[PDB]
Amino acid sequence: YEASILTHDSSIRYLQEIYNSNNQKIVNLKEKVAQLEAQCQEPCKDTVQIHDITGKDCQDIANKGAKQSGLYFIKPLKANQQFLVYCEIDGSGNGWTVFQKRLDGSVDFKKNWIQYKEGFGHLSPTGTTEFWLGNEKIHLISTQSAIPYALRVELEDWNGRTSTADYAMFKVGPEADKYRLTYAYFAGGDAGDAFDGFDFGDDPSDKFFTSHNGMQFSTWDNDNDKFEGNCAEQDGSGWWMNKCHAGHLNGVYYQGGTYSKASTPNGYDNGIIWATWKTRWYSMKKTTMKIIPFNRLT
Amino acid sequence: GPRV
Amino acid sequence: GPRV
Amino acid sequence: VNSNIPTNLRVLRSILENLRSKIQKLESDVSAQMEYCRTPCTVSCNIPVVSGKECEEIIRKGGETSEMYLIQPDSSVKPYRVYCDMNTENGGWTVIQNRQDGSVDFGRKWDPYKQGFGNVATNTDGKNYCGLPGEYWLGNDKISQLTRMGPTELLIEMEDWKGDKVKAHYGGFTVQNEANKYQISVNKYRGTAGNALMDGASQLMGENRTMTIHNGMFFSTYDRDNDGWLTSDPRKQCSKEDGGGWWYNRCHAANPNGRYYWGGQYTWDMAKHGTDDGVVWMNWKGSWYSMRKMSMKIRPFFP
Amino acid sequence: VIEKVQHIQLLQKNVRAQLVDMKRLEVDIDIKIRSCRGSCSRALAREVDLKDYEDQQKQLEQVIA
Ligand SMILES: *[C@@H]1O[C@H](CO[C@@H]2O[C@@H](C)[C@@H](O)[C@@H](O)[C@@H]2O)[C@@H](O[C@@H]2O[C@H](CO)[C@@H](O)[C@H](O)[C@H]2NC(C)=O)[C@H](O)[C@H]1NC(C)=O
Ligand SMILES: [Ca+2]
Ligand SMILES: [Ca+2]
Repeated sequence: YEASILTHDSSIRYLQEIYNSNNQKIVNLKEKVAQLEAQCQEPCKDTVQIHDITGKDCQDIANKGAKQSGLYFIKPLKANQQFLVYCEIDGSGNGWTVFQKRLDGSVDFKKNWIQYKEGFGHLSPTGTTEFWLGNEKIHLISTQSAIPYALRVELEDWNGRTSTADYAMFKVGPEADKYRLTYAYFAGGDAGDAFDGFDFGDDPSDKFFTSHNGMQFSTWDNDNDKFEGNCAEQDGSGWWMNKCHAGHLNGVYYQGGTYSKASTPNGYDNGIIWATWKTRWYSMKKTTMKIIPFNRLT
Repeated sequence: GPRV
Repeated sequence: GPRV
Repeated sequence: VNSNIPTNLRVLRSILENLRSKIQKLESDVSAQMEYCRTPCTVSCNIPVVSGKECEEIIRKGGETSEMYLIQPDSSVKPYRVYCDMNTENGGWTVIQNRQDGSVDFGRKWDPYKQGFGNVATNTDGKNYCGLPGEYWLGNDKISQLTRMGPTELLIEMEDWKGDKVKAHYGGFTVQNEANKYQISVNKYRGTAGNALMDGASQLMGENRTMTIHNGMFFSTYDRDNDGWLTSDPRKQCSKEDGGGWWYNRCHAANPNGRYYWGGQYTWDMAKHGTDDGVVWMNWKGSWYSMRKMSMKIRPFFP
Repeated sequence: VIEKVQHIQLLQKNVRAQLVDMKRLEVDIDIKIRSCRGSCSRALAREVDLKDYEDQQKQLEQVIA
């Protein structure tokens, strides 16, 4: 129809009353955007945190008042750089430095020489990941000028039961001597001394060619075993191989425990085995190798 | 185990 | 960009 | 003659009522975002056992997968999280800057640019380790120290919204310390992206092109003016105008810490100050495209 | 040049100012919102619509002639 000429003035000032209205809102909103900004600066909260306290090892750390299990930087006396570790700390003030872990087969343990030297896997505060700390570190932690050390091995079958085995004056040599495993004696434990060797029943010599005390470290790409073939290649791991092994905690992860000869390609038993506790055809579900100054193990 |  |  | 006055009062009324509504849609959304911001996002990045001075030491130490690692460039400084790229060009690449979505604000002051900000890495989904990178700036202090450890090369990568990707390699890359306003220096260019850093914007001319060279520039942030733009006017600073901290000249041929425009194309009336802020690399896509991915990666240099 | 054509003149430039300003605030908010995805529990799933702003902008200009 077309609006009235006298309507034009009411209509005209109505638009001003909403333009300014809008304008005011626009200024209040910009101001509120500004406030939302200061809310969006922090990153996502990473749940995994490294503890503040540090020392020569987990036992040193635990003696400085550390109470709970988690990730810690340690630095042995003769080391250049410091390095992260899992420290297990119990109610009695014991700080175990864990250097090996198995539990779900998530990590592939068929790694080369460098890889076993430097380390692979992941560290987790809940201590729920598979890892190898790295030989070089293990050597450093266990050879600090006149500190007798001890290794505990912790197994777990696919049926609930767990078993330990201890070793006094535990020690790993330098790269020079191919990270040699030495210990004074078996310190007891219902898993049984599998480093003494095992009478497998395929030959009278077995007991010796399966012992680990004195063995050098071996990977497929660095054969240092007492067998003209390649233990670490065939058994597909990195371990202190003889000809070849009674205990094989860095072995291939077999789900369920039971595995057979046809499970493997090269005929031999490559699983995570500990011969004094279970048959060479039973592979453990959980595996843990940890060390603590000997004077601390009662 | 051992070997041959 | 630039700026003169 | 007179049809025009009411024809205005029809359309002007409509637009204002339209906008009033647009304001309401916007008030709504900001209300919502604030509510979600009462609680943080989270990650859980189990730290890889293998560590080193930087991503190249790590690759040579046997760390073959692309994830977050803990590096320690020097014993003086405590170790920190970085994302190593182990797959691209023989790997060992330490990510110092990364863009992929718009998750992190880059319009930050001096101190946050010095310290570093953003997320280094997020969880890969169905996994306990963080194998995907976040959007982050590593931090100047850290970037400086890394490059002055020895000959350091720079790899800038980028991707458009249609999937095409190019790169701007630099054989030498150095950033001085805070007392030197984190002065940048690059040399020995190759790559497909176009040498924005040394030469300036490929499309400009003479003195115009020259004022967009980053090589030799000082680092500036909205609260610290160190650009090659000498004026008396507070609002006339590149980091105020191009949004976020960079080695701005007057102002840029390349703006990797710019504002993340969804889509790609953007224009001058979309921009806060009308200047071409946003993830720009003029030498490739011009001034008004804003990259979907943008990343700066460093590695030690072997001739 | 009459008292009320003057009043209509200022609104035509007041709303062109506002149409550019909103268009901007719109983009700004989309980026700022997305930049909370990296720190907040979630970021509101949203889409900008420039078409709506760009339509009115052409429509305004037609009626400014
Ligand atoms: C430097 O650039 C300025 C501004 O040009 C800008 O960039 C161009 C690519 C184009 O997009 C322009 O629209 C931009 O404004 C040039 O400005 C000159 O200014 C004088 C002064 O009025 C004018 O007479 C000239 O015609 C302008 N340039 C031309 C011929 O278009 C300036 O000339 C450029 N000089 C250099 C160093 O190349
Ligand atoms: Ca051999
Ligand atoms: Ca300046």
